[PDB]
Amino acid sequence: ASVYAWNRKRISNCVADYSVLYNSASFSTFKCYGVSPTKLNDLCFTNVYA
Amino acid sequence: MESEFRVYSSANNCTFEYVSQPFLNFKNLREFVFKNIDG
Ligand SMILES: *[C@@H]1O[C@H](CO)[C@@H](O)[C@H](O)[C@H]1NC(C)=O
Repeated sequence: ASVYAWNRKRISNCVADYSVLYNSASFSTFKCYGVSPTKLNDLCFTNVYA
Repeated sequence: MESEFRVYSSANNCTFEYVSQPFLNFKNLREFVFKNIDG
């Protein structure tokens, strides 16, 4: 989508494997604010907004 | 044939959706308990 009409996908009731994203070489920016990538694979969240 | 659904008019902000396997002279007795404890 365009930045004025950015797509929002609500992600709920599933298992989120963040190590697949972090260990990919295809991403140029993976800047996390408020949390570190190492403990993402441990912590649990109510909802994910993409 | 089931061809009439009139239970709602709108659905705006969804937080949770869950699709599951079907639970189901009078021949069947169905007991259910619904509880709301700590969310
Ligand atoms: C709930 O829906 C209304 C209109 O459908 C919207 O204005 C509001 O921002 C929504 N709130 C949340 C938390 O999604």
